[PDB]
Amino acid sequence: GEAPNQALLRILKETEFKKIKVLGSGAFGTVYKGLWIPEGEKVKIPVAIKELSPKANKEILDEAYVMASVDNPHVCRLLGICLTSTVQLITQLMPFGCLLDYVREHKDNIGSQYLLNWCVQIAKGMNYLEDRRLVHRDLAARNVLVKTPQHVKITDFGLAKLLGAEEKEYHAEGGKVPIKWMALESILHRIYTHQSDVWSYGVTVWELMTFGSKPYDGIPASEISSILEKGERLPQPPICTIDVYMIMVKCWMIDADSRPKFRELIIEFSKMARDPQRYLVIQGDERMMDDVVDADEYL
Ligand SMILES: Cc1cc2cc(n1)-c1cnn(C)c1OCCC[C@@H](C)CN1/C(=N/C2=O)Nc2ccc(CN3CCN(C)CC3)cc21
Ligand SMILES: [Cl-]
Repeated sequence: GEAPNQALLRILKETEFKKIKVLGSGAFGTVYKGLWIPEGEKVKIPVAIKELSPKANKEILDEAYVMASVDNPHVCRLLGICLTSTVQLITQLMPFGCLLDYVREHKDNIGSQYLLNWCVQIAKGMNYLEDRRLVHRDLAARNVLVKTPQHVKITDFGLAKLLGAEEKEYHAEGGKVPIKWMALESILHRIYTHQSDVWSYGVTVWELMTFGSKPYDGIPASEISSILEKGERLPQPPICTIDVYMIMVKCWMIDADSRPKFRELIIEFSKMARDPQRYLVIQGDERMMDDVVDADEYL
């Protein structure tokens, strides 16, 4: 049926690391900044170190499995794991943080060119996950990280599921789920596909085009299903021409097969990125150590 996953899982010694400071803490757990210094290789690699009990070790290992199986410039790659008391996920340090916080903080300095390139890059990442038969199930602006303002990558595979065999849906059970980003069929029937990731892509783009507004702000999660059933959608962001908003609305069709595919999202946003100010109208757009090696260059 499917192909052998010959990915390599790299077990990193704790002595090869230097935790430097806490970057973030919350529901996921704790993320740290640090430096990885492999073996006697004269190299220092900036890394993010993530900790989430046997349940915690199981779930972080499921995440390590997925991240070790992806290799794409717009997906965060696993560097390895450290087998301490609690299992640590070691990944590439993304120095500018999550894109949600980035657009909120740099609102008045984000031009149409960046907004549309980010849409292209996120869609490339998602189309790659689709190539690997991976449904993310948690695409959102908080889960896109900023390597540089010109280069973003999808992260957080804690909900990601590998469609096997010839299966097309992933039928989930209970568990906390981000209601305001999920397709209507996911809310109602807990069915997840690449096309339900497309819906979340549309909410993510809306997050970017509003400079980090909260979807359905004020509405609790339990009415989302009924609001969506009435035909109500997120509103048109002020900077968005009808060309861009129409793309988002198509991501929110009831019929999942009517939504655009990620490879078509790449094409459309890529055409719009060639003439950004024809598609987004933003005020003032036109005026907007020695041995360190980035993980993307340590192969
Ligand atoms: C490959 C990779 C890299 C990284 C994380 C993950 N994966 C990952 C995977 N699953 N999950 C849940 C993950 O964590 C995401 C949640 C926290 C994150 C924003 C922290 N964070 C960070 N994360 C990673 O590098 N880099 C950061 C650089 C700077 C700052 C300072 N703030 C910036 C914005 N404002 C608020 C000022 C303060 C915070 C940073
Ligand atoms: Cl939510």
